[PDB]
Amino acid sequence: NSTEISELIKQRIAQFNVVSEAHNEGTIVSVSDGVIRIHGLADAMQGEMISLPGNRYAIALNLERDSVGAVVMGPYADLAEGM
Amino acid sequence: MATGKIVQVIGAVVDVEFPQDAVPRVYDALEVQNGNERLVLEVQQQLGGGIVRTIAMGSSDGLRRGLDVKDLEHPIEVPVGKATLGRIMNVLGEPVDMKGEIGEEERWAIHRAAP
Amino acid sequence: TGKIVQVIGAVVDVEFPQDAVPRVYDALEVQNGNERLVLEVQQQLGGGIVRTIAMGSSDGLRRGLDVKDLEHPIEVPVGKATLGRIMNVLGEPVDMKGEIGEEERWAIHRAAPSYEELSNSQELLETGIKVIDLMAPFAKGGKVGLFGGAGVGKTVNMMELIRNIAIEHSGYSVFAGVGERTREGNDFYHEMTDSNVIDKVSLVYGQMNEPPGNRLRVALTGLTMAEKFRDEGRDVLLFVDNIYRYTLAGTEVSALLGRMPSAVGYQPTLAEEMGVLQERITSTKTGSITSVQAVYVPADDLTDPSPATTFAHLDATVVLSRQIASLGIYPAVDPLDSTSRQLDPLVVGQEHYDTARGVQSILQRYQELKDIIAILGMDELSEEDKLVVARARKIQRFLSQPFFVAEVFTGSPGKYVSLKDTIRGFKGIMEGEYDHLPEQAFYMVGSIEEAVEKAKKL
Amino acid sequence: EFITVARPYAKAAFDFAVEHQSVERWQDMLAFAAEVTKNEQMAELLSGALAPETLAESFIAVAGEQLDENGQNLIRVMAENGRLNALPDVLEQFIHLRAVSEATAEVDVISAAALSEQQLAKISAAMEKRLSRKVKLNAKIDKSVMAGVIIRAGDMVIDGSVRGRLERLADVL
Ligand SMILES: Nc1ncnc2c1ncn2[C@@H]1O[C@H](COP(=O)(O)OP(=O)(O)OP(=O)(O)O)[C@@H](O)[C@H]1O
Ligand SMILES: [Mg+2]
Repeated sequence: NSTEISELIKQRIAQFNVVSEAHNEGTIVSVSDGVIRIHGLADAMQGEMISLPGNRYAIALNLERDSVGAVVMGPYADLAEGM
Repeated sequence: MATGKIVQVIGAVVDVEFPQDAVPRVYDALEVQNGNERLVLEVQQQLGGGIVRTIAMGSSDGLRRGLDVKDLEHPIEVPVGKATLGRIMNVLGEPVDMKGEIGEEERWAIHRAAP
Repeated sequence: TGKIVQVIGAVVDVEFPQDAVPRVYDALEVQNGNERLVLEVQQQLGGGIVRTIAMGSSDGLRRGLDVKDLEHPIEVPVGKATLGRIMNVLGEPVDMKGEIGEEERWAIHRAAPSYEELSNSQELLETGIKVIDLMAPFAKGGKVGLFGGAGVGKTVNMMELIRNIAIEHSGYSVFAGVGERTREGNDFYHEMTDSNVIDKVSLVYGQMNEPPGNRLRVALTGLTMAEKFRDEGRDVLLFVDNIYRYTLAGTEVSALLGRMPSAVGYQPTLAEEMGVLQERITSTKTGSITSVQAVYVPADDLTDPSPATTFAHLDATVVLSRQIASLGIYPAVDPLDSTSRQLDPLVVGQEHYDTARGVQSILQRYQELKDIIAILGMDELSEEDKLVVARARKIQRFLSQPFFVAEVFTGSPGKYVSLKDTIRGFKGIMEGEYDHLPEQAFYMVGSIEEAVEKAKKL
Repeated sequence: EFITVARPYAKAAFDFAVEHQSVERWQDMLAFAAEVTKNEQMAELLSGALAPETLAESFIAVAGEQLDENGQNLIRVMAENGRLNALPDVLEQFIHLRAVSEATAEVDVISAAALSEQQLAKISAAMEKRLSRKVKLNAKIDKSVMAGVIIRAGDMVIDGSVRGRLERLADVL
C-alpha cells in the first residue's frame, strides 16, 4: 500500500500544479542592508554572478543547504521579496 | 485600503505582515491608526514570508497586535521650496509651530542617491 | 558516492550513504571544472553528513557535485627523493622538474614519540651572533623561537642562523615556508642553487597566496619529512618560516566549523592545535632534530594568546623589539626578555653565566633610571648612576653586529664572532677597561679589537 | 534532528486519539502526512518561504485522506510553527506512545543460526518475565555471531554470544 500512495501523491501534486523552480533560477526570500537570501538556484556556484532584475548583480557568498547568500553590487533598496 | 497587520511590537520596533505579493520595499513608509492619531512606520528589513520590520516614527504605546496597516508606496516625503522658509517642521515635514499648514508645491522623498 | 550539500568559504559539507561515511582526516576528491580538488575530513555530523576543508580554491563548486572517497589520509613523499625539490602541501612537486622518485609515502597526521623515547642533550651549538649565544645560547637538538612584530628582522636572523649552522652542520635540512612571502621563497631557492647547497635541503612552501587549508596543513607536511629523516637516524635541521600562520589558518576556519569563539576570538582548540604540532618536533634517542622557528607577534602584543601559548613550547626564546629596531641597533634583540634553558652555570660554566647576569643587571638598572632621566635629565643622577648609564649605553651598542645577509642593507662586510671574544669583550666593558672610548666606537663592530680600531678614527 | 521539537505534537495527537478512540486511524493518517512530506516537489515547497497558511492549505490539498478538522487542523498547527519536516519524527513517537500505552514491546534476538522456535517460546516467556509487557519477536540470523545469541530490548542488551565472550576475555590482558 506504499507504492500506491506514493504514486497517489505524485498524481495529486500534478492535479494541484505544485512544481519546482527551474535550475539556474530562483527567488529573493529576504532583503536587509544589502545582503540577499535566495531560494532555488540549485546550479549556482560559489563566487558566481547572479543577475538581478534591473541590470545589476549579486555575488554568491554562501551556498547554504536551503538558500544562497549574496551581496548586491549596487543599490539594493528597490529589491523585494519574490523577485 | 489597508493590507498589512501588526504582528509584533517590541519597544519602537514594529513587525507587519503583508500578502506574499505586496511586501513594501525597504525605506518605504507605512501608517497606522494609533487610536485617534496616525503613526508612521519606516521599513528597515524585509523578512521572509511577507513579514517586514519597521521603526516607529513616533510613540509606540497603545499599539495592539492585529491593527490594520496602510502601505504608502513612496518613502517619507517632505514639503520643499519657498513655502518652507521661516517655518519649523518635524522629521515628517509637519509644522511644529502653530502657524498653520505649509503652502507646499512639491513633496520630495528624503532618500536619494548622491550626484 | 558523496554529494556536496553546502559550500561556506573554505568549508564544504558532503553527504554519504550511512554505511560508508569516511573517517576523520580522510582525504576526499572532487572534480572542480578542469581541475581536481582534495578535501580533508574534519568532523562527522549526524546522518552521514561530513564536514571538510578544501585543499584549494573552493570557488566554482556547485552543490550536488559527486565526491570520491579516497580510503586514506593525505600522504606525502618522504626520504632522500624529496631532497633538493620544492613540494606542495599535498606532496606534489612545485618546481618545474619531473615527478618525485618516491619510494614511500607517509600520512601527515601522526602521534608524537613516547616519553620513553625522548633524549637529553647539553651540547652547546655556537652561532656567529654575539647577543644570541651570549644571552640565550642553545644546544644541539633543542628548539629556538624568534619572537617579533612585523618588520623587525625575524627572517634576516633566521637566514644568518641558516648560513652559519646549516653550513657548518653536515646533515640534511628541511625548510617549511608557512604563509610567508613567495618572493622570499624564490630568493632563498636561488641562493641555495647558486651555492650548490640545495641538494641537502627539502623545501615545502605554503605561502600566503594559498587558501586557508594549505596554510593549515603545510606545517604538518614539513614535520612529516623531518620525522622521516630523524627516524632514519640522522641529525636534522628544521626551519619553520612563520609558525603563527598555522594558528591563524585555524582561526579563519574555526567559525565556519561551527565552534564558539574564545578569548580574543581565537578557536577554543588553540592550545591543543599548537601542542600536537609542537610535540612532534623533538629529538629522540634514535635521532635529533634542531629547530629554529619564527613567531610573529600580532600588534606587538606579547600577551596575546598565540605568542603566550608558544612561549612554553620552546627551549630558547629570542624576543625582537620594535623600539630597539627603530634606533637602528640590529639585530634588535631585547636581552631583558630573551632567555634560554641553557643559561645555567653547569652547562655554560661560570664565566659565561656571570658575564650574562652582569649584563642583565646593568641593563635592568638602566631601565630603572630612564624614567628619572626623562623628566629631570641626566645631570641630577649620582656619579655612580652616571657610570651605570655610560656603561649600559656601550653595552647596548656592542650588542650590534653586521650580518652577511645584511651586507646588502648596510653595505659593510659581515662579521662572525667566536664566543670567547664575546665573553671577553662584555667582561671588559663591565669592568671599565674601555670607559675611555666613545659610544660610537662600539656600534656595529664585530669584536672589541674592532671597537678600539674604530675609536682611533672615531 | 527533529526529535525534540516533535515530542509535544506526538503527545498531543496521541492524547486526542485516545479521547476519541481513533488511535488506529490517526496512525494510518500520520503515515500519509509523513509520506507526502518525503516527495521531491513537496519537499522543495516546504523549504520555501511561503507564508504559513498558504503552505498549510497547499499541504492539506495534497493530504486529501486526512480527517478534516482534526488531522488537517494538526497540519495547520504545525504549519504555523514550520515543523512539517518533523512529521516522520512526529510519527514513530506516536507509535512509541501507543506501544507504551498498550504495554507492548518489540524485542530483538540475533544469533548465529535460525533459532529452534522452541527456543523462541522459552525466550518470549523469559522476556515477558523480564519486562511486564507482551513481547513481539523478530529475531535474526547474523554471520558476525560466531555462536550463541544476542538479546536486545529497548536499549538493554544481554550478550550471550561466543564472539562477545571472546572479546570480553581477550580484554583481560
Ligand atoms: N641585521 C640587520 N641589519 C640591517 N638591517 C636589518 C637587519 N635585520 C633586519 N633589518 C631590516 O629589517 C627589514 C625587515 O627584516 P625581516 O624581513 O627579517 O623582518 P621580519 O620581522 O622577519 O618581517 P615580516 O614579519 O614582515 O616577515 C630588512 O629588510 C632590513 O631593512
Ligand atoms: Mg619576515
